[PDB]
Amino acid sequence: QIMEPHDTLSPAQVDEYRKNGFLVQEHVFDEEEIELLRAEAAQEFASGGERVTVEQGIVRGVHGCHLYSEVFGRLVRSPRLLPIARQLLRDDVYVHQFKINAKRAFKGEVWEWHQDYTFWHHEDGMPAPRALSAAIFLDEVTEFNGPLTFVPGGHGSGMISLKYSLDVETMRGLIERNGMVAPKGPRGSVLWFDANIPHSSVPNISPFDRGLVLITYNSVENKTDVTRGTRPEWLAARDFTPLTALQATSF
Amino acid sequence: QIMEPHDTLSPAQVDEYRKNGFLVQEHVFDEEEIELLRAEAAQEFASGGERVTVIVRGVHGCHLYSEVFGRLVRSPRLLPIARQLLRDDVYVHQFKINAKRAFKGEVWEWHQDYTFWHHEDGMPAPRALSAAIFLDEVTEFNGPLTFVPGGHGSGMIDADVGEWANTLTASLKYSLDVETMRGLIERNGMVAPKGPRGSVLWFDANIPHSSVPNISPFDRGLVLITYNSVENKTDVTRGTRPEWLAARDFTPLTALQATSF
Ligand SMILES: O=C(O)CCC(=O)C(=O)O
Ligand SMILES: O=C(O)CCC(=O)C(=O)O
Ligand SMILES: [Fe+3]
Ligand SMILES: [Fe+3]
Repeated sequence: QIMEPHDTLSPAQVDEYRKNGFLVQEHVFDEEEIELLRAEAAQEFASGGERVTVEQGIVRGVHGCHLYSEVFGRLVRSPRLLPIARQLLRDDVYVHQFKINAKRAFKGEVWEWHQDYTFWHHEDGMPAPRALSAAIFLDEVTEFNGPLTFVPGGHGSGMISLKYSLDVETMRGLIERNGMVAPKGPRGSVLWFDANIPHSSVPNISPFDRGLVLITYNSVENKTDVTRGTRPEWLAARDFTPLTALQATSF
Repeated sequence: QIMEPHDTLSPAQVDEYRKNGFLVQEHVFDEEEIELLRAEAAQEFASGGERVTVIVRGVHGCHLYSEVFGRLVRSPRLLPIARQLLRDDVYVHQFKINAKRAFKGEVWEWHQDYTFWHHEDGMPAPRALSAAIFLDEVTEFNGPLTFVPGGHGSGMIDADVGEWANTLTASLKYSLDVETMRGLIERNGMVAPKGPRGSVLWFDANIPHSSVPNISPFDRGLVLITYNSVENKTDVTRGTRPEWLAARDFTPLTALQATSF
């Protein structure tokens, strides 16, 4: 049995990633694959206990699933993901954080403008922004279902309801200089984005869900300092073993 | 402490490797690194017992017995390129050091490594490569590895079968005939890539190659690491060699990180 040989990004892709701070690959996973993930996500929302996050009673978010779900443990080692994380971080990699964020049809909240790295640096002791997130589209992402929205190029000046958010004025400057972009794509796409890229999102006014599986890969050299770490393991990993790719076996 | 971020080949370098079947990177390792490797090689020649072939001709399997060599094969100078060219996680199928000393050395008849690994070890496909670290400058005169460029583009070429293969004999179990070769050479030519001490020569599992005697006052030490795709792991059921010739532990390799020791 055979996995397709590892595909990596082209130089133009890598360049576009580094310059914009994000990149969309369309149609990485097929419908049946996405449906397996959606089904597993539903189980995790149902069984995740303290790892779940609610609509302030509908389970809207879950953390750490790759530690508790075999499906999600294998997803993070997928040959569609791991080789690109290695390529873009230029190292062996591990999962710093895993979360699933669902914005249900006609539901959802404003996520204020923030940089993930600010949080990881201060709360988890991540020493440099040598990390990224892969957002898997469980549903088509459109103008109207609360897409992640970024400042392109905004990762490039380093680190500027949520504990750390970016004020009116610091954001105005960024946006005046760089603009705002909400990347779109079909179900099964992957959105790669820099640990330090500012982003925000709005409620979903569409009649369709917007589920995202968000895998944060970190460089092994860039491992967090667990002595300055606050959070439990399902928020901020502590096992820095380099991930290996899944191979095609008989089961 | 910091390892330089992993360097991979440019797309022009990859294209040249896939077209020619080989590629040289100059000056990968510095002098001091090379000297560490040279001293460990001398330790392996002295202590390798049955793993040495005989001047001492070469030693096999050293990454399983030497910590220095076990680290080398995980080097961030090597591993990320092996993964990139094989499009997979990788492991070491075989590790050898071929001495070839000054004014000495022996003819290495024409062969394709994959012919051996396929028949002797049960390698299923040629999704493997070798990285040859130059312990000494490689010149026209010290018996360089020589290739038919593009000669890997037709798979194994039929070979008369001694009866454990060992690439470290003058007389090889699977050589290519003066007539099979004449045609190949006529058609594609011959190239003996050169380079400074510390360079790495990458070459395809299926590229035909050979070398001649060293006629120089200069040794031509090579550390040859054969990386195989994890998916392409050998069938240990049809394997005929000990582990120090053909690996059986297919664990994916991870890159060395910079530690305080
Ligand atoms: O799902 C969203 O729209 C925002 C999520 C986000 O940026 C985060 O979890 O850091
Ligand atoms: O060291 C040499 O000259 C050639 C070695 C070789 O091709 C092999 O060992 O398969
Ligand atoms: Fe975020
Ligand atoms: Fe050979």
